[PDB]
Amino acid sequence: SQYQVGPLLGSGGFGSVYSGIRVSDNLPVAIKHVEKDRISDWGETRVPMEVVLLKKVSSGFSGVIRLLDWFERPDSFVLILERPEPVQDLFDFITERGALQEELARSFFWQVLEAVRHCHNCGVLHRDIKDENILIDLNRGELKLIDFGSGALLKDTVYTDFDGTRVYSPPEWIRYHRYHGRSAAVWSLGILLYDMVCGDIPFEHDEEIIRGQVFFRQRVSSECQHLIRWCLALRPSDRPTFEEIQNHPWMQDVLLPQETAEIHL
Ligand SMILES: O=c1c(O)c(-c2ccc(O)c(O)c2)oc2cc(O)cc(O)c12
Repeated sequence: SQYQVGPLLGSGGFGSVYSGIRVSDNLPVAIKHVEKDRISDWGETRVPMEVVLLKKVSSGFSGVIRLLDWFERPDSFVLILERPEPVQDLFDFITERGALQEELARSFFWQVLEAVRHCHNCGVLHRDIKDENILIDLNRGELKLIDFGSGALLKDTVYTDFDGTRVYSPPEWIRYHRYHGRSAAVWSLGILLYDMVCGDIPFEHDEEIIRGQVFFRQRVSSECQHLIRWCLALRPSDRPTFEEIQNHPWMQDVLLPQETAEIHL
């Protein structure tokens, strides 16, 4: 009654997400439904961890989707979220346009880095960083992180649980069912960057992940290749920090989001 429901944006392991409008001020929103029995992790009154995590990051402005409100139903939780318009997720974007120019990929990747740092600084680990979980505000050139349904509170001890996307998961998970948050995040960022500049992910099978050998199907600069291979180092301790990523030569002279939209969008 407080929101006007529109068409279904998408569904999957995360639940069902509808387009909507806040009747109060015609604010475009996204309405996400999550069935309770399909929830594995809870936090605190007890709610999905997703709600806990979103609240920890929804303060201030950032490249993270904002949680505006939420409700509890008998068999589900309903999430009212920010909705950019016009919008397109990075997966569909790369699908339509193919591999992105490095200038565009630099801008996008930088914004993802800023958003991930924001989460970590707020005590939140996303655990499912990938193209499908990134929205593009096509007019402003701003990227937003979505779907914290597989995330966790950030800790410095080892994780033994994972329900993110396998082809983005690090070799230490595939092999030992153990990983640490930051180093595992950096791996997925390596997969993401490759996806941006090559138009597809580098590894499909478990053994390809374990081997960690990167082949470039597209013309990619030596500096970008180096950063990717660095992020995808087999030993977690050999992976760069976020600081080392953003101070990498390939990450210099990033375009502002608005410049990015004007030139590329
Ligand atoms: O605006 C959108 C939105 O906020 C989300 C979203 C947010 C948080 C979640 O936890 C989640 O699973 C999805 O999905 C979308 C999917 C689309 O195709 C288009 C959109 O505009 C949105």
